[PDB]
Amino acid sequence: GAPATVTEQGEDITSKKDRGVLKIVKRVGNGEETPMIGDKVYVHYKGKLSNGKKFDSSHDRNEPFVFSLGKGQVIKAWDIGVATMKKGEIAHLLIKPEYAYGSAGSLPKIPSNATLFFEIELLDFKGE
Ligand SMILES: COc1cc2cc(c1OC)OC[C@H](C)Cn1cc(nn1)CCCOC(=O)[C@@H]1CCCCN1C(=O)[C@H]2C1CCCCC1
Repeated sequence: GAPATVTEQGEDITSKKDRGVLKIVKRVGNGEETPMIGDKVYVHYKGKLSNGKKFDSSHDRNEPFVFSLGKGQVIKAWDIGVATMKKGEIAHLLIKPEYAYGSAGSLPKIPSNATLFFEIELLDFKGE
């Protein structure tokens, strides 16, 4: 599946080069700019536990998910991953627990030491 493909092909976009956050670009975006810390960011996403016991999709709300980048309002993997993305880009992220919910997890929704996958489409980003 797409998770395995990210294991196999994904670029390690972590600073420590610990394979914590792996990325494949599925559709290239537009322009040169990627978002800065503080930018308001609009996305569509689908997320799941790597083994598929919980699935979550902004498409089910029929509206974008919006967050301020780099403020830790989302898991670290997103702050790192969305920061690499161009407007219009769709990317797959595979995320080790250290960059998601860790040893503690987020029970009952997310177990301890969970690996997460997401598909993310960066719709837009605008200055603070
Ligand atoms: C740990 O709790 C959650 C995790 C996740 C989604 C959660 C959630 O309950 C707060 O709610 C789903 C709800 C319908 C819409 N939504 C998203 C968020 N807040 N409300 C953002 C919450 C923080 O989530 C994240 O940082 C990441 C990246 C942004 C998108 C949501 N994220 C998730 O971790 C998801 C989980 C993905 C794997 C499958 C289970 C949900």
